[PDB]
Amino acid sequence: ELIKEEMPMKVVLEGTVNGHQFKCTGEGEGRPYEGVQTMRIKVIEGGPLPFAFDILATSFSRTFVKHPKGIPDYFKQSFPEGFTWERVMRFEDGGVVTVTQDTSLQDGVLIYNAKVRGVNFPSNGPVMQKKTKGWEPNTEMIYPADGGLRGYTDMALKVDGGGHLHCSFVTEYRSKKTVGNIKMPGVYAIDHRLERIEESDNETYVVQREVAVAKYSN
Amino acid sequence: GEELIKEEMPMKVVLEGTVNGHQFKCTGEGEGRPYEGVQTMRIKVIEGGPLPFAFDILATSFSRTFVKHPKGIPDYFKQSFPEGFTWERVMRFEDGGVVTVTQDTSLQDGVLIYNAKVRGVNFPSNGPVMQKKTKGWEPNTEMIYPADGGLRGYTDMALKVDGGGHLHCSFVTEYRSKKTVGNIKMPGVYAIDHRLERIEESDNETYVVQREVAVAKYS
Repeated sequence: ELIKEEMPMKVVLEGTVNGHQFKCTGEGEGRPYEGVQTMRIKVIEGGPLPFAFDILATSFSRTFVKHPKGIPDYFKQSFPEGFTWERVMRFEDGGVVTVTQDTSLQDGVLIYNAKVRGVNFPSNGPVMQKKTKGWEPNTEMIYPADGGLRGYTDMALKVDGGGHLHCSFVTEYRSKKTVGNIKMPGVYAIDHRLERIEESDNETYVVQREVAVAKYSN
Repeated sequence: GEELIKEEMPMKVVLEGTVNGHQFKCTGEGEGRPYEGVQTMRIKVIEGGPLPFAFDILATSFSRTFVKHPKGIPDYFKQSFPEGFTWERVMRFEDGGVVTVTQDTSLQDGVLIYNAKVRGVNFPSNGPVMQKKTKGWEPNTEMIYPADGGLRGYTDMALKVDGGGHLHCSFVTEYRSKKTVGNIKMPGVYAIDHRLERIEESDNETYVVQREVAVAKYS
């Protein structure tokens, strides 16, 4: 109900990848009930990144998922308190990313605060060499748990040449709402497509749009 | 498949890896009762011992063939023979430690052959694991979901710490049959109660004996 038909965001993401420190800010808007959102991102410190921005792209938004009538919306129900998500991204080439994020709501604005630690990226890998060309459309599996959701996607990062780099994404979503009932969903699936709209100054500025739609699985 | 899994089976295991850049190799021999859900492993750290970390984070990577399945729950694991199955796991500790695991289970001349590669990273130097202040895992429940011909396993584990605390760890496991031709009867959602217990250790944990009880039930 505090999640309006049109909602704006402000995001701050910081971390280390291999040893390289950076800080990013974003502002954006979208239609949480239609499942669309756009983000304007700046690398404000440590830019240009000596690695593909694609490994950060997925860490800038699950409030903006179109849920059919019959699938309860864990994300939208989490307000005003919001929810946290924790992710491990396991790259086939040996790279690992750990992500901690806080989603909150302040004065009608969604506030995202993400911390990121990447380690063991092959210095010769496509990521550290910036030879990546975006993520494939994909589907995330959602499994309920004691006061939370578990998220699984086998993701494919496109490489120069037309190869893919395999990466398992696995996420813990947890409401910060501890009192009052959330209606829990069963298992379902979220088709998500993230597309880069625009980049400049060696990827220190990026515009991206995500379209996400929930569906019945089993 | 289920015919090749006898009421007693032995196993042999190689486990190799790196934790926070420290390299090691472990071998194991053991045996168990797959339909009763009991198994025992005698493990040796044969290279890079004593480990500058708690064996407990490796313990859990040394066996789902040995899970007591009631008649009504199809046993994905026993059905996967003689090809056997692979499992892939992420263990995230609340204190930042992360372990990535790849394992190959195969059957050779009536012996189960385990091969595991382990990659630990971001264990805090001052944390209970790197400080070897752990006292084994709590009994816990794994949720099993079917996923496109494989299974996904989710446990929220608790590693006991010196002084009565716990270090909390999420486990995600992708299990995948190497049986590509032939049909496997897929289970629905179910649960596995699993208790891993250290029986015996010596020589600064370069020799460890552990037993696991694992029993499937409806969810």
